[PDB]
Amino acid sequence: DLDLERSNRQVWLVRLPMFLAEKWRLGKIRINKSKITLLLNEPHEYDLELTKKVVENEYVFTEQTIPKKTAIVGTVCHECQVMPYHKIVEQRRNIVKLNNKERITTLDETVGVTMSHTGMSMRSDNSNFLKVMPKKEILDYLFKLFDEYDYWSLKGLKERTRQPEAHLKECLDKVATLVKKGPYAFKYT
Amino acid sequence: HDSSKLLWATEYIQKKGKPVLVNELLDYLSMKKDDKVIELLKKLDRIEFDPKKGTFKYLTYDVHSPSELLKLLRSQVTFKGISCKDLKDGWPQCDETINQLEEDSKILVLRTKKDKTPRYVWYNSGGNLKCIDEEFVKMWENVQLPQFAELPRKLQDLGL
Repeated sequence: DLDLERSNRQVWLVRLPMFLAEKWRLGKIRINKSKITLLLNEPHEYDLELTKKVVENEYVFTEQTIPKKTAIVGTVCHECQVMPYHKIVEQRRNIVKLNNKERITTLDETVGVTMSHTGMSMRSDNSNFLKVMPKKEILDYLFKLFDEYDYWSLKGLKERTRQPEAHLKECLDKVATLVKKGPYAFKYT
Repeated sequence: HDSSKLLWATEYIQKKGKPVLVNELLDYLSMKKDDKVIELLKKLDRIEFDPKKGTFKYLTYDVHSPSELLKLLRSQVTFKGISCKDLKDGWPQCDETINQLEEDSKILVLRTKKDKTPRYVWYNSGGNLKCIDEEFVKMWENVQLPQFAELPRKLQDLGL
């Protein structure tokens, strides 16, 4: 249900410097009739150039196959760009060219301690990581499991009855037939 | 369940190994006094039930004589074949009769003399031929046949 609200709204696009833009992440624009500036709050004033006068085929929309809620804002009216105590800003721009990284630290110890911690040091573990019957009663219980379901694997029966497995195998080789193939493979019925 | 009483009754009458009275069978099983077990026993053809008094017969195979063995062999030509279990359960110690049934009267394959010998039940004519000396067999395997059409030419030169 996309609906255009107005589009009649006129918006101006601005390419700001990084410190003031990240600061915006209020002032008063002074329109001087073909030169306009900006008086921020205490602080600098900024001349904004008429970057592109005619700016058609450019608009602004917002969002509230998968259709989503779409709303139209307004047309772009003028392409602009903010231009800039400037010595402090120039010094900050010279100052940003001083980024460095930390160098490799040299362990200054007596070596024998670190070399002792290298190979065998008689110290293991210290950290958890990648450490990971009567036949008649058994027959009656097997017939109860058959009452629950006729088809069961022998291993599953060994995991349900919980007892010595030899006696259970002997109890399965008397009253139940072992199917080896088909969908009920390796199962007594 | 009553089915465990049915299979337990059949395994018990197989432990007996001889026909007994139905009432005596119900008395030997103590608490198994159900008639549905008797009816399911009448429906079972594995243990034949004779309506005269109490008689329970056991089939795999009624073969217990060498003649019946020969007939059961003749009923397997151009088909398949059974195993050892049915014969050794129908008649105790069949391997003795196999050793007594000389020259293709009862064949088998001796595999291992420690695992009851997995047997075999087929028939032919002679099959013995152990009079052939081992030296003649060794001289028979050392002959390398000339492959392709060299053999018919080598036999036409000798006159055969």
